[PDB]
Order: sequence, then structure tokens, then C-alpha cells
Amino acid sequence: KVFGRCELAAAMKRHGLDNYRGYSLGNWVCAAKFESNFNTQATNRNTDGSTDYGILQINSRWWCNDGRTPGSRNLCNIPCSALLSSDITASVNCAKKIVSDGNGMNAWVAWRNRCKGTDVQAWIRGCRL
Ligand SMILES: [Cl-]
Ligand SMILES: [Cl-]
Ligand SMILES: [Cl-]
Ligand SMILES: [Cl-]
Ligand code: NA
Ligand SMILES: [Ru+3]
Repeated sequence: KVFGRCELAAAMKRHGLDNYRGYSLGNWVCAAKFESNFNTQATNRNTDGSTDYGILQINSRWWCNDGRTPGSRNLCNIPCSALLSSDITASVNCAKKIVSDGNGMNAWVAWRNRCKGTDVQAWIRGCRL
């Protein structure tokens, strides 16, 4: 599913991301924009053989099982395919564990390079939440 901007903001809010670990909704929406262009089916293969899945491009080296990342963990306890669903539950629940890991949203390199320190509220502007 490719989400609309406000449609994703709403879903993320409903799922408990607004100010989760202190990160306002706009941060999450910005991150999803640049990680996946709001497409739940997005995947990207990493040079190390790990793969990133879903709206927030969650990576198989630590967070999900895809059966093809040697030496990896599955800390969210889900198959990586769950991260590609139209239903964002699995991605949101897994994101909560990642953003709780110690580095905040710096775990998403695209957030740090493209959203951190920017006017992120602009991503939720004019949405009925
Ligand atoms: Cl994701
Ligand atoms: Cl694996
Ligand atoms: Cl933090
Ligand atoms: Cl940018
Ligand atoms: Na894994
Ligand atoms: Ru870690």
C-alpha cells in the first residue's frame, strides 16, 4: 500500500507513535517519506546482504527474520514480510523497539540526514489526525 501523507500520520498516531520516546509525529512521517516514499512494500538490499523492509525500512540484520541474512537476529520476533503489510502494526511495534535501543531515531540514517533538526511539523500540517 502506498499511503497518503496525512493518512499515514493518522495511522501512526492511532498506533502510538506521536511523541513515542519524545519524537513528535512529524519525525515519523518524515522518516517514512525518505525511507520508503510511504510504500509499505518497499525493500532495499544492503551491501552486507541484509535487507530493509517496509514503510520505515527496518533491517533484517537485527530486527526481523528473512532467512537470508547470515548471522542475523530477529529482535522484533517477526518475519520481515510482516513489515510489508498494508497494516502497519508490525512496522510500528518494531520501530518502537528500535527507537528504544539507545540512539533514538538516529537508527534511521535517513532521519538523521534528512529530517533531524528540520521543520518536521510541516509533514503533518493540515491533516485531520
Ligand atoms: Cl518498516
Ligand atoms: Cl537469516
Ligand atoms: Cl532520543
Ligand atoms: Cl532532504
Ligand atoms: Na534477521
Ligand atoms: Ru543496537
